[PDB]
Amino acid sequence: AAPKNRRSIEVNRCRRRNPQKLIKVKNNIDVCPECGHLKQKHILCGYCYEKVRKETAEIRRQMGKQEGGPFRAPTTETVVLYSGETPSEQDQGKRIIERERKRPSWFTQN
Amino acid sequence: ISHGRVFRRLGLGPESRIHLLQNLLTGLVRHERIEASWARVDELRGYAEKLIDYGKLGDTNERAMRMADFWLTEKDLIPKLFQVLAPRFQGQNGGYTRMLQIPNRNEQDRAKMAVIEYKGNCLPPLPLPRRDSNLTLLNQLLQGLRQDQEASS
Amino acid sequence: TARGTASRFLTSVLHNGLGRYVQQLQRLSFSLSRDAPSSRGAREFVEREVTDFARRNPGVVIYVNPRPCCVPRVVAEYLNGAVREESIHCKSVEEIAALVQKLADQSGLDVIRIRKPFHTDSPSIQGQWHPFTNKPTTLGGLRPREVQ
Amino acid sequence: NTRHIAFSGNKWEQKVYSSHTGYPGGFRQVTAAQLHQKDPVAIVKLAIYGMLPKNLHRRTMMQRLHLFPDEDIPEDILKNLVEELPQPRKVPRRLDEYTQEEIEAFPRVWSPPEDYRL
Amino acid sequence: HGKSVTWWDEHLSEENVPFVKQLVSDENKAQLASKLCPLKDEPWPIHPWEPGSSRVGLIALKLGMMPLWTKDGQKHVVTLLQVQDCHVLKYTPKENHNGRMAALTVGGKTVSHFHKSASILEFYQELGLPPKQKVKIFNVTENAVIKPGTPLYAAHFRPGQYVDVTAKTIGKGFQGVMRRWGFKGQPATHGQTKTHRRPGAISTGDVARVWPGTKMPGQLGNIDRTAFGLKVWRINTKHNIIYVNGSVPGHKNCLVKIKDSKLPAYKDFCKNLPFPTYFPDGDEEALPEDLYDENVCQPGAPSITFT
Amino acid sequence: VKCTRARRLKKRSLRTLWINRITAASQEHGLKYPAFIINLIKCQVELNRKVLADLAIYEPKTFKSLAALAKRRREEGFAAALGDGKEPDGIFSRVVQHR
RNA sequence: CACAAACGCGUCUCAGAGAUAAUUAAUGAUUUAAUCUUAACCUAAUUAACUCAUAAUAAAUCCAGCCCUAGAACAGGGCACA
RNA sequence: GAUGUUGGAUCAGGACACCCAAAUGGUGCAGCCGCUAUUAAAGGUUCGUUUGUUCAACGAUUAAAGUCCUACGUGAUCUGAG
RNA sequence: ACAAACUCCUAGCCCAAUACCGGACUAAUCUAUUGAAACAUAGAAGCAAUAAUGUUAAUAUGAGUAACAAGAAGCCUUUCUCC
Ligand SMILES: [Mg+2]
Ligand SMILES: [Mg+2]
Ligand SMILES: [Mg+2]
Ligand SMILES: [Mg+2]
Ligand SMILES: [Mg+2]
Ligand SMILES: [Mg+2]
Ligand SMILES: [Mg+2]
Ligand SMILES: [Mg+2]
Ligand SMILES: [Mg+2]
Ligand SMILES: [Mg+2]
Ligand SMILES: [Mg+2]
Ligand SMILES: [Mg+2]
Ligand SMILES: [Mg+2]
Ligand SMILES: [Mg+2]
Ligand SMILES: [Mg+2]
Ligand SMILES: [Mg+2]
Ligand SMILES: [Mg+2]
Ligand SMILES: [Mg+2]
Ligand SMILES: [Mg+2]
Ligand SMILES: [Mg+2]
Ligand SMILES: [Mg+2]
Ligand SMILES: [Mg+2]
Ligand SMILES: [Mg+2]
Ligand SMILES: [Mg+2]
Ligand SMILES: [Mg+2]
Ligand SMILES: [Mg+2]
Ligand SMILES: [Mg+2]
Ligand SMILES: [Mg+2]
Ligand SMILES: [Mg+2]
Ligand SMILES: [Mg+2]
Ligand SMILES: [Mg+2]
Ligand SMILES: [Mg+2]
Ligand SMILES: [Mg+2]
Ligand SMILES: [Mg+2]
Ligand SMILES: [Mg+2]
Ligand SMILES: [Mg+2]
Ligand SMILES: [Zn+2]
Repeated sequence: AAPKNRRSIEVNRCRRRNPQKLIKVKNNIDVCPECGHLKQKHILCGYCYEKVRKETAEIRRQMGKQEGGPFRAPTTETVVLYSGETPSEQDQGKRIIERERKRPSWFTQN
Repeated sequence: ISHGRVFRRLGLGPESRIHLLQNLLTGLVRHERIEASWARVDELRGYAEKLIDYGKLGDTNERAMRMADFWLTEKDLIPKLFQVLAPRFQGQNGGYTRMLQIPNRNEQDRAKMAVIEYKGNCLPPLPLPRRDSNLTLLNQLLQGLRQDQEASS
Repeated sequence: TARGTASRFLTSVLHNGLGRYVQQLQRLSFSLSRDAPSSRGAREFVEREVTDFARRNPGVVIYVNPRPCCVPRVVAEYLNGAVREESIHCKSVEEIAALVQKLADQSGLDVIRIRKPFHTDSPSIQGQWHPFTNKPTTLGGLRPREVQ
Repeated sequence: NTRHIAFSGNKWEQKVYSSHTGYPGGFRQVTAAQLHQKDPVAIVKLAIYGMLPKNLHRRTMMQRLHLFPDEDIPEDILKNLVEELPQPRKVPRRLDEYTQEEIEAFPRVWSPPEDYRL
Repeated sequence: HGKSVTWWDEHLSEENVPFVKQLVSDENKAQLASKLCPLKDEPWPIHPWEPGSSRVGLIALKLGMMPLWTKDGQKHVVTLLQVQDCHVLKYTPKENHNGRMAALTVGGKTVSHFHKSASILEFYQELGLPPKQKVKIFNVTENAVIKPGTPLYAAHFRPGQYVDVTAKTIGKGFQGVMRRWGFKGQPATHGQTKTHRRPGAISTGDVARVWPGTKMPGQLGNIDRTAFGLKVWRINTKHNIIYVNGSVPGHKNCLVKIKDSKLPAYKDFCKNLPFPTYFPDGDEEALPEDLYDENVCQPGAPSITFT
Repeated sequence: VKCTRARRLKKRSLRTLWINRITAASQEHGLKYPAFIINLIKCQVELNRKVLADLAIYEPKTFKSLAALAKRRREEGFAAALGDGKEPDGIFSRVVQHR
């Protein structure tokens, strides 16, 4: 089918300036109790999740260092250590990961 | 019409979606925490959860074993399933898994992304949401109702 | 075109002509060239007529400047604060004369559609119609179906 | 007193009011008698409606028009009544309205034969 | 002012959460068990049975379907309908609604306060019931009227009767013209191109428009329809469960509106039924576990032998 | 263009507006239009319809007097034609000439 | 029928009152018999339409999120038990 | 400087000059069939073999298998055997 | 009664038209003299565009429509899953 007549700027306006086509204001926006940045109420803080992600990555590298193959994965639970720490009896008998950074604020010792 | 359908249709078809979930489950069971597409993860969660109740059936059970054979691609991973993952889950029936929604991917496609995890993995704690503390004016206003529900009983 | 322009009701400037009529034209400024042909008529007018016209009308000032101008012009100005522009460009003496006399007799008001020909304050002497005016009243001022 | 309309001629019988739903076979022809039977107000409303100019304001002046089957009026609308209009037709009285004075006053035209029975 | 989105559960600590929940559920049990006793409270005038009467109806929950048999040997399927919480809400007098029959507002099963709206929870706190899911209106003659805030049970209908069932029908969504209407298709194989389903020509050449009636692909099935002529077979007194005949419109576990048949044949069937309604308090007798119609093969029984 | 054809129409429009006004006030006195106008003429009163209508809006008194005049003359005409004799001239039926 | 569903080849269900047209009839005048009457008064008996009883629908504004027999989008129903 | 044409497929809208169902009048109407006239258009008006075929013939039925108008309805929905 | 381009009235620059035909003006250019802030007499011409499916350039409309692409997770180049 072929359009019979050029449409007006009026008609075009009322089509694409229509409220249903508009970008609505999201009202679930809040601030992070931690870093005072912003996140939607139901979603993790991007920034905090970032600190996390980085740390996780480094850990995974250092546990790719203790592993000498593509297929070699431990049969024991593992735990991570930081400057100035020691395996407890509860946590000994497990694979240990020795990292350089001091134990971060958010990360607990457990 | 979809009424009462329990599965989302992913990948090239039925079998494809299954091998998709194969990889996702493999990765979950190796790395213990993964982020991926919300639907794919939400979907996977069921599989991740029941795999652990196969693990709970012991290294000896045959059904459970070839099950994990199929469902874990790196064969290396099958021990970690029975020896590691399954025993550290005993008391908790179904509480294996944390799945949360992460900010939308920063690629141009901008998908809706989640992260999925085995509780009691050794990894940095996900920055979960906390409830408000009990010093908050509102909760505090409820502790009064609380103690006066104790005092009239 | 009617819907094109503004309008004005018919009006007097400062209620002119009521107490005493006051010629509304204030000053005239002629600009012409002693040399250029374009001003030819307006030169002759300046010679012969201007003088007498001035005597005709005490109330108006006339400023006449020869200057090196190529388009002869006369600018009326009015007590109304209004100003009107004109070209005397290439016109006869007769022509000019008639035009200056046009300027002489104007309101200074603007030429726009004049909505109706009659300006009347309080047209309504002896009354102005309202609905009741021709209706007979009843006893007690009762409604149609009201009872007492 | 809308229900009490008079219709000259047999018009009760042959004037039909039509309208269409817009659905195929949804077309409706109705005898005036029937219509008025169902809804007293209609007849007059259609007369007045069809009688205004056909522009928009008809719709609006249709608002200022209040129509009552009998004399039952909200004391709201009773309260604001200005004036009464003259009845546009002089209603003929039945036989039984006439005073005996006027009955006697009108002359006996023909003298009937006594023998004849009535 | 940028005022934020708020739901109830937001700022509640781990501690107060179950407290809120218990508090509410408890005041629910209290609220329902309170008006559990209608007849001694302030029962409205009970009126005799007038011939042109219309009884109140009910709100049910469609359970499932089950086969059931007649002493004659023929087989049926019947609907398991369960009243859960049926409490009349408000009452509109005759002239304030239809100018003909007065209307009786009735409530459905109970739900969470947290997810409803202020106006409503206010209305309910001025009655003192917990919140209902579905709220319908029954047209009723002034001698059937009850006191609002009153309970209702499945003994309202006695076995053998016919009833009427209204519900939101199963939604198929936006469906094609085959299914929405029952148009034939075009044949599949003899060379059709991209036609095998489409509605075919929708109109006439000379009309040059299409008619306001015309049947066309669109929204199908989520909408209200009513089945008539449904016999009731069996009532379960303890669990409040009606067995109605054949099929009732709606999905299983959806909310339903039952009444007596306004069908012509069944018009006067009201005289023999518990009318204002049925009343557990007043008779002070217990009705049996189940009420069967006389046509009915019972779950334990002779095991019929023809003769 | 439409402007010009309109310029010619405008005068019709006005006249109709007028006539209806005249009609309206005439009605208010219980007198139809044509009767009013003619029987106003027969009294040797030439009045425009413009000025008539403005006498009906802004001069209800004067106007009511006018309609009375014409009413008077009309009935005087009914009796003039019904009388069937030459002697009576209604006091307003007389036809003046100029001086 | 390899999904908790859809689905037919399967199961369930479907209605009173009024109003007429052509015809029949009864009382009965114009024309004192008769005559259903483009005469009144009441009347009767009489197709389909078509109106209407009756049924549907019918509580204005919490809605982040997550479920859903609700759904293309948007809307709709759920999320206190347990 | 194109109003794309037969037949079928789909979906029908309309008419009444009625093929069914409905209410009747007349009969060279006993009754059963029949034949004619009146009134009524809400609903219906089949499956096959042969022909591109519409007609038509034939097989079997049915309460009947109506006559028509819609660009000989419908090809920006299909079909081209013609 | 109401109702025209007819006819009155008050003023006038004082009476419709396609093809063909006669007349009076005038836009904008340049040249000759004037003019000088836009100019007036003549003389000349590539002398005036709401319409050629006109030519070139640019912009709209259809339209943000139709349409197009990158197997998964991670330790970032290791593993899987497929053809
Ligand atoms: Mg689903
Ligand atoms: Mg896909
Ligand atoms: Mg889910
Ligand atoms: Mg649905
Ligand atoms: Mg098919
Ligand atoms: Mg195909
Ligand atoms: Mg093709
Ligand atoms: Mg004129
Ligand atoms: Mg007789
Ligand atoms: Mg007789
Ligand atoms: Mg109705
Ligand atoms: Mg909601
Ligand atoms: Mg063309
Ligand atoms: Mg074309
Ligand atoms: Mg049809
Ligand atoms: Mg006929
Ligand atoms: Mg028949
Ligand atoms: Mg038909
Ligand atoms: Mg041939
Ligand atoms: Mg042939
Ligand atoms: Mg043939
Ligand atoms: Mg054709
Ligand atoms: Mg064709
Ligand atoms: Mg077409
Ligand atoms: Mg061919
Ligand atoms: Mg005239
Ligand atoms: Mg040129
Ligand atoms: Mg141009
Ligand atoms: Mg041209
Ligand atoms: Mg073209
Ligand atoms: Mg062009
Ligand atoms: Mg564009
Ligand atoms: Mg897009
Ligand atoms: Mg489009
Ligand atoms: Mg697309
Ligand atoms: Mg690809
Ligand atoms: Zn943060």
